[PDB]
Amino acid sequence: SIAMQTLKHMPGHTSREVLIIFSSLTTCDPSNIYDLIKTLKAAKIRVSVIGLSAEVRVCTVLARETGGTYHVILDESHYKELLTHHVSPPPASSSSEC
Amino acid sequence: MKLNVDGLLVYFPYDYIYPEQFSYMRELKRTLDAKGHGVLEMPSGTGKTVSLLALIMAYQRAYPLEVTKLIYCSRTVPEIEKVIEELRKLLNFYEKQEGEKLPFLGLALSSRKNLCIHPEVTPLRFGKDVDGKCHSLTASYVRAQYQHDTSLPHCRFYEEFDAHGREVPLPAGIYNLDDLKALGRRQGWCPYFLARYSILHANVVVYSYHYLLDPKIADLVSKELARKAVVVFDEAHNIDNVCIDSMSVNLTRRTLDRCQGNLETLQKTVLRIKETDEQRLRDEYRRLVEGANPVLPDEVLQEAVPGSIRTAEHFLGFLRRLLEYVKWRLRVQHVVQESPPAFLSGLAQRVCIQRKPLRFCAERLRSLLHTLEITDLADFSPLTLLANFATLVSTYAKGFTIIIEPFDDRTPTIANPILHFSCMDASLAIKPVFERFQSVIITSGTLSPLDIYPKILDFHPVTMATFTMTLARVCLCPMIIGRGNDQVAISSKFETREDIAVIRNYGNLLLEMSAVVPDGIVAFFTSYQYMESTVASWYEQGILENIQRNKLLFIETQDGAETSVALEKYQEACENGRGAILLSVARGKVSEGIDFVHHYGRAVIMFGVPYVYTQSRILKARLEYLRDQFQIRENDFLTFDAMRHAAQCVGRAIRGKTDYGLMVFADKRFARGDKRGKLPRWIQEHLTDANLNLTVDEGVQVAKYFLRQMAQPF
Amino acid sequence: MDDQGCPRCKTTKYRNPSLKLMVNVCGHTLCESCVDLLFVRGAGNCPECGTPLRKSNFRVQLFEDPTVDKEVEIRKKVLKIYNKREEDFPSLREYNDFLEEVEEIVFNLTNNVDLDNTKKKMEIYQKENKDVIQKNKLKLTREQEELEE
Ligand code: SF4
Ligand SMILES: [Zn+2]
Ligand SMILES: [Zn+2]
Repeated sequence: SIAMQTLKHMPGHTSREVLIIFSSLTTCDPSNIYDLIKTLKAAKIRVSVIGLSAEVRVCTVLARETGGTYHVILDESHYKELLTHHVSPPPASSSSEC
Repeated sequence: MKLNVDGLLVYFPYDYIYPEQFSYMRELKRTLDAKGHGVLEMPSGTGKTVSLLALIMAYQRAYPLEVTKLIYCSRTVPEIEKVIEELRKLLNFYEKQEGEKLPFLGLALSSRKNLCIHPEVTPLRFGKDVDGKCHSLTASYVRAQYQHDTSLPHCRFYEEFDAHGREVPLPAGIYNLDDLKALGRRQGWCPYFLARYSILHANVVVYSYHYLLDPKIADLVSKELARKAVVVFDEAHNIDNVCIDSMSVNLTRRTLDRCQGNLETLQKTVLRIKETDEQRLRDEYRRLVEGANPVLPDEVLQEAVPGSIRTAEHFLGFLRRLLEYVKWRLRVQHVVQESPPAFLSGLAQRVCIQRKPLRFCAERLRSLLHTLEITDLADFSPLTLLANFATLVSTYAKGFTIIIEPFDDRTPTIANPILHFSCMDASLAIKPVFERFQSVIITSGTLSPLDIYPKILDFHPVTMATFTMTLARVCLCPMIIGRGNDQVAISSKFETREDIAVIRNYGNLLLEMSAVVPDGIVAFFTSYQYMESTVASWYEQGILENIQRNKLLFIETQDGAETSVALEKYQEACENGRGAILLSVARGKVSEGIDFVHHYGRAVIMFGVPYVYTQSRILKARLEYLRDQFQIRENDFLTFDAMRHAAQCVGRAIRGKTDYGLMVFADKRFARGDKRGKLPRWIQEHLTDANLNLTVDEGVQVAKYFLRQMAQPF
Repeated sequence: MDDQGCPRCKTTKYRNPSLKLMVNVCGHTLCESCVDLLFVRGAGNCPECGTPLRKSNFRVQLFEDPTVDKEVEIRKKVLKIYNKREEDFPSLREYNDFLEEVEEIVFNLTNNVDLDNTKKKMEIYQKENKDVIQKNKLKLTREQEELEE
């Protein structure tokens, strides 16, 4: 929600992206996140979670529904590879506009 | 995907099949070619159904005369709905391949309560109530009165079905239960009776066991029409228990009092009938002299003559006598008494009730009660239960036993004693299926080793093969934890149940496993009392609060409403990132009914080997009789009952679609060779000695690593 | 023992269930503490009904239903008659026709006058006592002894 509040007023041309480095599998939230997923899809904010020591189901659906990618750390060397891969710009999909 | 099976060519809808599927299909074709009953096990909850259905359809096409039709039975209606979905997909694939419709029919039967279109019976959900209301509406008296067309609510659907469906049968197609309800509404016919008639000409029929095992209702729809049909029972590893339940009848003091009141109402109704209409209803006596459904199977059932009970008053007095004998025999306060033949002999001697007249008691009850034009059978149902017991006891006691419990368990003194008539061997009741049908395939998942099953059920198997799931990835990584952080034995023995150290080890293991495991976890205990004791100990200690912080915790209770609400919230917790830890009992109906899939019950925890209490006297008859006949050791059968139950309650996580998941058994007993040997082959082969007896911490670490491996894509 | 008690001294049940019902020609609930009553004055007369009893007409029973008491006793007496085995008659109907007449006799004796039943039973006596009653009576002990073991 904080990221959405800041990114809502961002220009349409730029690609709004979020990389959640998830460590604790639990997610205690005041409101259901499935509803927020709809707003994220409407706002075309790509969210690509990187989980740690857990294949979180809510984040799996988050990533695939919002268009981002989900991954889990095999080790520190693979963590380096994952973040270095995320460095590069992501391809623009149909929803993306220039 | 056309597979060039050794026997023939078989179509298949999905793109690829694992080698276990090839082995399954070839073994199944071998059994069908031998035309002999057999048993086989397949790991996957789903996929086996499609392979089996495709092979059966191809075999039917190749040798239509060999197999008349397929009778595929599933545990529950919610489960059989998935089967009908699979069959519909397969039929659509085959129809697309052929380019045209073929004379193939497939349908599912279900209770009038589950499916019906009458608004009066719609609000009511209780099955006996639906049965009684439907019997009243469709009664021969109501039909004759409908012929008169007098002012009275008559159920038009059955009449319209009699007028139309009798003349015209449904050409072909696949109809789920819900879709069949819509078809019945559209055509003004019964979704129930239409399917019942289609059973005469249906290629595939699917219904639960209680539609095919209990002689009361099974026989009528499983008549000799299917002389040579492929009958298949799916996931029917708990077939002995259901087959026994189809025979066991429980008599209680409250039920007996209700029976007495119903009998008084019966007498009053008989007097009213005598004063109002006597000759027309007396014609029943003539047809009786000429000579709720009977519980006697095909050959056991007899219809020579009703016996000495030839009139309403005589039959009523006979029931009064037998009810008085049962009432006193139950009121006696003493230790549990077993008396299969001695009960019949003592009844005959004490109250002068001969076994031959007692044999036809239930059948004459059905006929005489029909004569009375009663409002419904729901009110008198307890009397019909007592009559079924009365006829069964006089029918046979060679492989049965009457147990009397003046005092119930869990109560030092209770004024509601119970008389059980629990069976001891399922072969007696399942004999008609094997004998009538040319071949029966008991396809099951999580099956404890097949060798026992022929001993329990008297049949000569053709093939005995165990199929192991093979995938490019190790979907399942089961483990057994017997040593805690204290390196102390963690066996959940009866004498070791009270051990606070063992309870603490279980709590700490659950805490760490919940910390590492992703959302969704289910832990199965051995009993409600043991689960409550462990929960209370964890509550007194701080372990439970830490578990609550780490993840949400839900618990099961005997009450079905609370169970359903808790499971409904558990599903939402699994969907969300909170996660959930569902504590349940292995014998709980929730464990058998529920199915766990991807992101549901990810890590299955088994706290203690599931063993039934060693005080319930019913199991004593069931067990010592098996020792005496068929020569099964008491410990052997007990460990088999534990391993089969554990496999049932732990095999859900591998439902289908190759969804990862780990099965952890927190009991050193599972590490014993006998338990491992009796464990299903597919789980055991994956299990290895390296992880056989991991400490709590080691198990947690390996679980974390395995979850890491499974997280990444193929 | 579940009965609330004897119609007059219904005290004796909430006392305790050791006592057992006493059958009588009245088909009429009684308790031993009340049998002392019926002996001490009247000596064989029902308290309310006043039905005479030859010698107290008392025998121990444990069936709370007086109708069942009378029916069972009458059936016990009747079984001494028409005890011929089923196989003695090859006719299919005759197997249970005579049992129908027997149970009709039982119901007749329970309520309606037993004079006709007694005259009929004399008629059946004169014929059956010669062969069938003696034979089946003797064979009862043999069959019971074999069945018990
Ligand atoms: S006759 Fe058919 S429509 Fe009527 S109550 Fe029975 S099942 Fe329902
Ligand atoms: Zn008294
Ligand atoms: Zn009296």
